[PDB]
Amino acid sequence: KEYRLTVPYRSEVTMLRLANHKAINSNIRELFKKPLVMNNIKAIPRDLGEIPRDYVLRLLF
Amino acid sequence: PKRKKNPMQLRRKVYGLHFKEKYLKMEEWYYCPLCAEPKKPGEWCRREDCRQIKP
Amino acid sequence: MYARFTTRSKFYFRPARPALAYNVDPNVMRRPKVKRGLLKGTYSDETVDLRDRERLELLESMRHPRERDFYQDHTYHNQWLRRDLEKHQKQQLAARYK
Amino acid sequence: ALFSCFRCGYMYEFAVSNSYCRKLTLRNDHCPRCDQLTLFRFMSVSGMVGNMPFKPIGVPGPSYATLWWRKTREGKEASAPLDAVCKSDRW
Amino acid sequence: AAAAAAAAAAAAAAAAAAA
Amino acid sequence: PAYNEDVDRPMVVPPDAICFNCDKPIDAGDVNSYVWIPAGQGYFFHFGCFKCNRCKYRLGHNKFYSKDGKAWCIPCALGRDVRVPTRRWHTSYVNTHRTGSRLTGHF
Amino acid sequence: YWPYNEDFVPEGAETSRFQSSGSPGTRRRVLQEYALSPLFGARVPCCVVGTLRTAKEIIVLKRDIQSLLCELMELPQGSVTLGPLQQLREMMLYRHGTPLSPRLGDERQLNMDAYARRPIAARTMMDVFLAEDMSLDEIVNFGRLSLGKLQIALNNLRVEPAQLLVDRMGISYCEIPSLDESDYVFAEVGGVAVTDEEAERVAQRWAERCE
Amino acid sequence: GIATGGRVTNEDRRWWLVHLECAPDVTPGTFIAWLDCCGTHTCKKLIERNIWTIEQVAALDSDQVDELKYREGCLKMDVVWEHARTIITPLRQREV
Amino acid sequence: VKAFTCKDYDELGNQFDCTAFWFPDNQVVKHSTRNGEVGTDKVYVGAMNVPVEFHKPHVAAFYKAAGVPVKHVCAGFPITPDAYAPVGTKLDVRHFKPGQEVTITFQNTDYGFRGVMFRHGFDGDSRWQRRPGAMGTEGQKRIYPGHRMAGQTGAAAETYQGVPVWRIDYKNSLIYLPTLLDADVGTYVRFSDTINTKGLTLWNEHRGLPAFPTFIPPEDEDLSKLATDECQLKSPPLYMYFRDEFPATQLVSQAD
Amino acid sequence: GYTRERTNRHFFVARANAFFSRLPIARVQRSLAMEAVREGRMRPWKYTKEQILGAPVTCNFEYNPRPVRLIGTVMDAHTEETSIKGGLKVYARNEETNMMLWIPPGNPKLRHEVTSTKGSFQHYLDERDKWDEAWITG
Amino acid sequence: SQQSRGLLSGSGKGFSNEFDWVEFKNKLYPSKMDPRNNEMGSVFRRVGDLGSFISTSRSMER
Amino acid sequence: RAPPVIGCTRKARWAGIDDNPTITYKPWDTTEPLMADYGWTRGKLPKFRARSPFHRQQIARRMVTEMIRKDYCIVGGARAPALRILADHVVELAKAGDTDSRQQLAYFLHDPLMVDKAFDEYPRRFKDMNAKYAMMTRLKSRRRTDAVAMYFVEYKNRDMSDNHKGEDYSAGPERFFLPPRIVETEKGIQRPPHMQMAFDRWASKFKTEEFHHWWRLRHAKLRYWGVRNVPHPSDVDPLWTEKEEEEWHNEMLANT
Amino acid sequence: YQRGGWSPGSKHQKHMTLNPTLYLYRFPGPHGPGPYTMKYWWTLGCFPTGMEVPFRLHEFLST
Amino acid sequence: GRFNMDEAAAALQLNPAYAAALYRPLNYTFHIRGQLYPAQKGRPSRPGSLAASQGRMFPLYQRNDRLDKELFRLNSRGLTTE
RNA sequence: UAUUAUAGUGUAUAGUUUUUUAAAAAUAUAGUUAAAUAAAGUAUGAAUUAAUAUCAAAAUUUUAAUAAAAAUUAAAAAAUUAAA
Ligand code: FES
Ligand SMILES: [Zn+2]
Ligand SMILES: [Zn+2]
Ligand SMILES: [Zn+2]
Repeated sequence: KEYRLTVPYRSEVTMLRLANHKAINSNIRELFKKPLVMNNIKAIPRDLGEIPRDYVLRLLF
Repeated sequence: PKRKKNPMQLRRKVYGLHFKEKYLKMEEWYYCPLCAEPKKPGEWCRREDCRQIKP
Repeated sequence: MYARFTTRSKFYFRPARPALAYNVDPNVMRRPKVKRGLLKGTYSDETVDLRDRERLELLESMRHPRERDFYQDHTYHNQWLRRDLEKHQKQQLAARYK
Repeated sequence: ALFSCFRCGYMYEFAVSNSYCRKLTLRNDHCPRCDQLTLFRFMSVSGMVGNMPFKPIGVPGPSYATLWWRKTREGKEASAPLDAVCKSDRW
Repeated sequence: AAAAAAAAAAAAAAAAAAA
Repeated sequence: PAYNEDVDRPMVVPPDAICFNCDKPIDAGDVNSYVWIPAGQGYFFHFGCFKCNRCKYRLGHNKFYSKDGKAWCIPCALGRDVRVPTRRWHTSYVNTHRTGSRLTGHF
Repeated sequence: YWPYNEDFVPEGAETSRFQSSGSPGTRRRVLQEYALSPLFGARVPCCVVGTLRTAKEIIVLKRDIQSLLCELMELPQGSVTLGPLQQLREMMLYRHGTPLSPRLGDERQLNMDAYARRPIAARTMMDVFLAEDMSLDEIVNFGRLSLGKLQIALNNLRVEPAQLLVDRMGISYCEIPSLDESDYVFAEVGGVAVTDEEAERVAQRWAERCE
Repeated sequence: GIATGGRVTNEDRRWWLVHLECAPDVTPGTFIAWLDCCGTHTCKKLIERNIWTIEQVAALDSDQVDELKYREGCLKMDVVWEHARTIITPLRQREV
Repeated sequence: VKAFTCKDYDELGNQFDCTAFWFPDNQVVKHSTRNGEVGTDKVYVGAMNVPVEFHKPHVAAFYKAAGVPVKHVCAGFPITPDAYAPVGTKLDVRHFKPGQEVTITFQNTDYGFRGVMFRHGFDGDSRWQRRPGAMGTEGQKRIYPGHRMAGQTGAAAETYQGVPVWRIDYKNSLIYLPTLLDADVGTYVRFSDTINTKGLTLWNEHRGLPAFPTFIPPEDEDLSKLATDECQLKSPPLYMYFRDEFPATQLVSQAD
Repeated sequence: GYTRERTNRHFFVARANAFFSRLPIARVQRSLAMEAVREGRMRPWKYTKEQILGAPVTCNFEYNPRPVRLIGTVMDAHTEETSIKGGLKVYARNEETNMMLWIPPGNPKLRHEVTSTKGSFQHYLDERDKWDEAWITG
Repeated sequence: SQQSRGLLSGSGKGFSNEFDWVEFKNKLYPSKMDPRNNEMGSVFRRVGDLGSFISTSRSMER
Repeated sequence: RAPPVIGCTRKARWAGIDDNPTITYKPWDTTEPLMADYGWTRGKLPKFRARSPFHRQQIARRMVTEMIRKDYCIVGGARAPALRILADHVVELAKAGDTDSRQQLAYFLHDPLMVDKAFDEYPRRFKDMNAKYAMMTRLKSRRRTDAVAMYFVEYKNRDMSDNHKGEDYSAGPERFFLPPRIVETEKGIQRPPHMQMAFDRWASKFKTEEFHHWWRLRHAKLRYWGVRNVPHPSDVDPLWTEKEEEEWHNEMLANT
Repeated sequence: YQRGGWSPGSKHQKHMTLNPTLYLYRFPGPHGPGPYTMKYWWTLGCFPTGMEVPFRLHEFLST
Repeated sequence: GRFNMDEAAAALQLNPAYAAALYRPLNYTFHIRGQLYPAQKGRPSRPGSLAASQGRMFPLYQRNDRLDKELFRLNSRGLTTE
């Protein structure tokens, strides 16, 4: 019931926005906006490790 | 939705013209020269001869 | 041009026919046994009923596609409960096997 | 839209119409860098086929990434070595 | 009926997914 | 945002990507079940190997602490005694093939 | 919301001129010269022949029709020329007077005391021209002779070129249409009266350029 | 020009001659697409016939016009032919 | 027939959105009178020739009885006995004059069934007491016949009165009126001659006289021997000054 | 229903669109354009949008007492060939006034003349940008 | 005789046609389930790619 | 001066065209072959009912694709003229044969194979045909579902067509996945190898048994939903069997 | 709430509170089984409600 | 030889039944709760008809105890401790 | 057989497949200043309501509270849609 979806020639931006299927390389913004239980977007893995620590220490020095 | 209607009050509609046009109409037709079936002008079959020449 | 049509008082007002007191026809002993249909003028060379299994296919074809019948294979209420029959069915059973 | 080979990273541009909505995010194509049928991942949007009512053609607009890619592949510096080989306007 | 048809189609899709 | 543009850096997975913990190659052609983190440098983990190299348990916050080339969970790295998890032990809850990491990157 | 994008014209691209010169006086003078110039594609038709057949059938016989017409008009072979074959619109609702209207069998000047025209007798047309050096009187005489011969051929139909045209080629109509007087008598260009001396000078200049 | 109905007339010829002034840069060798009412189909068929210039189009003949307009599918080929015939001579004089 | 629309300009800088109406073969089709009553004389004029198969059987029968060539449309005009013309007469566009006043009767374009906002869209007293002396009133107990309400707006016989004529082209049989009609192309408009204006008479010695009863072209002239530009009659200016500016009396400064 | 709004009389229901082919509308309109050309209210023009866009035009409006003299560009042109149904847009820019005006051809008082034989699309683009900025600021 | 046959067994308008019911081997079917044509109103159209192979070049439906 | 009714105003469904000067706005280049606006005005194609303009575009694409796949298509209601006009536009694109035209048709249609088939056969099929490439017959049999007129939209010059030659559509084949009936006098024709291979691959899917299971499951689904005349999946029988397969294989070999 | 008779065969509307009822999808009327209920009888073997007791003794005797 | 699920399973060293279960809905091939249409359940033999059962009207959609136990349910021995 | 996934665990390319219709009103969504969607018709078929004679144009006058109750006067066609 949105104007963009109503447009005779659906735009590629709107098509990508609608492309929220639970598959590899699917839109992450729509999945995040969706409820946590509905989707499977888990916490972002980060490396709080020694090499990042050393890089930050070098930059600070 | 305020009071009951009587037979004449119901028959007013058949007195009218819209009722006759909607219900009491007779279709004019003829026998198709090809399939020899009842047919109304302007409407034809999907047979090859009917499509090519439209009776 | 147009077909004559007249709304039917029979459809407008159709009261139920009188019932029988004690299942008694008042003038059974006074009237002949002739069929009231024959003596009234209703006769049929070929009676057809669409409620029969033979005419079930004809009835289904006549019915419009858009009207849908849901419980074709299952049923809402459980049909394996020991329940009674209709009064006329019970009476027919008793008469058939008294 | 821009599609990049999953392994090679080679990028090619092709607008997607309404007939191919379910093939925008992912595609399968014969990548030139690798002579095999490989998966292609969506990276950026170029422009819709046709146009929305009562607006110019380019109103949806190519993405900045697509514009940068096109500039890199057809810009002044990029065209300089090739423009000498054959004037881009004619033969 | 306009939006109701779309709502029913979405519900049918969800039911098929969940079946 | 979605679909972090990768024009400047192609963001490709080399065939010889070695698991950050068990030091074994990753074959992305077969399946994408492995775990990839661009962090643009690049990190690769087997789904099983993502567990902490010391206590071999999952990561409560989904964050680890690389030590001696191996990923150690925050409790082990900080020195606090590892507390056994209840919901799950041997997994990581991370999403395969950068899907849990595609949120952050270069645009 | 502008109609033209920035790339509507290629960047750093020249554009061709769309008028002679910016000076209104010289622009008006050139306009006057061109307006007073004689028509170069004008050709008065000796006679418009017409057939009840279609162009896809008459194209094959077009050359034969030309030769037969040249023989009929008693002229040296190849002296006549045929204009483009023009097929008149198959109008469901007839509309007399339109250029693309199937010519009728007769005309009021032919049958004044008739309550209707005779049915269609030509669905394709082709103009016949003579050498441009031929005078107007000569052209009129040739057209009238051809029309009379064709009419006699049709009447006797109801060997000679007229009979061959009527029977083999199939042409069943011919006319001598009036002169195309739609041309403009430019007595003033750009609001400036065209003096007789100026008009004669322009005509002389055009004649000299043509010769 | 493009709106000419049925046959061409001296009015249309004079219109073409008048607009010759508004088209200065035109040369007898100009590409055929400049001709009024010359559609994409018509110019493609002329190129197939190897006709590439207004001079050649004017140099065409009635039989070629007929076979272009009634066998090649070209429409208003008579109109473009008349345009070229009426305009060639002024173009030649301009070129000289 | 309403031929087309264009824009023309006066001798001054006044622009008129002209509507060009085509006048096809016109002929006096019939003469009528209600038993000879004075003032009932009427002349029925045809509009355009038409095949035999085009009309209904009764219309074809009417034209056959008249003897006039079959016409697609036939209008009627009340006239005086002196204005009669014989049946079968040929009417030329020069029947009018470039600068006279014409009454235009036509059919408005059909807009279909529209609401009050579209038709009648803006978005007496019966009995009441002016003073507090007494109490007597009469309220509204129904809808009065005159009540702007939603309905079928569109096709309707409209009649513009006293539209000036602007240009006559008797070679193509066209008349240009400096106004725009709310009618579709092809509508058979009826032109009549306005009989008075501002307390004066359209035809008079001061202004001019018409081709009473109608215009009969001379014998020598032949319209087929004349070009389209040689057969046009332009009207004198309708306005007196340049309407962009003001008249010299109201103008601060004038150039002359 | 004390009144009626629709007429079903043959005279009004009839339409002559079928017979319209008997009268050439385009030829009549072109004849009117040629009459205007002869009278001098306008000169013939055969230009395309690419060719004309950006060309300088001088406008002399014969108002009183002092005729208005302006120099502008060509933002757009309605038609590509001489015709009464034409019109041309201009963007005149005086000392402190930026007026974009549509001028129709054939008007005896609004003598508009494209002073150059050609125009520059880059000039058109920059002038359009100037007009857009002025309009936004206003 | 042909006219009578057409009147009797002729496909009526609105019923007894290829759009009302379609007779399978011995059974009546709705037009959508007709196995003689996968027209736009046929259920067979909405099937495709059961799991064996793609089976069709078009990539929008089926 | 301004017209009486100002601005773009919607008129009745069947109303004439007036040349009054008004600012005309078009959503895009309607002159494009396959990009045509849908509306009830005379200049637009009829807009058959749809849930949205996007849905209408999808329906148009599906109809055109089906037409290309099998020239003949039966469509109900206002979509028949739209399908005919779209088929004519596709034929125009094919005759143009430009690479840009082919890319546009690829954008429009759903099947690149059908795009190639059209661009390969239609040029030679309609080389001699000027304007009308698709015919639209009206069927006297109305759809029982909603009682909507049905139209048989077909391509012309089937004899000149290469892959569709000798095809008679008076009655569909025994199975929808079998090759269409062939005229007796045209039984020896042979179709293009690529189209034949594509059709064979498409038919193998239905020849598979999992399709039979899907068919029985569809019987069950419709029975549950409410469709009345859906025989029980116990009584239903497979569409495809071994004896029928060999008989149809012999028929296909005979027809070639 | 209640407008007609309490029996299911009554025409006018009822309400759950006053006259609570079971979900009877389709059952015969006062004048005997109709074509629709008989179609259900022949296809499903019993009336769609299921509360009815199948009774085809007469059919058994006939056949 | 275009393509076959059994051929693909053999090439990949997989079970054809496992592939069929993968590419057909989970409820049909595994002991899981999912909607089943009433028609599929079947009916007994009526006077003019023979009996109907899932085992005859949908042989492929039947469940598979072997695969169900292999995939879903554990084996006691694999966890036995003592 | 309804707005509507019941989510515990858990995973991420199975296309895991039922939403009519050829316009309009109304209603809901959608280069001045501070244009889309929902039709009738075929088919199915409720609900509030129901003293009422085939009915109560209208005005005037009056009777015990709205008074189509009364009287006088007058002249009120039928059907369809919309409008409080
Ligand atoms: S045979 Fe009668 S409609 Fe074709
Ligand atoms: Zn690659
Ligand atoms: Zn590892
Ligand atoms: Zn740890």
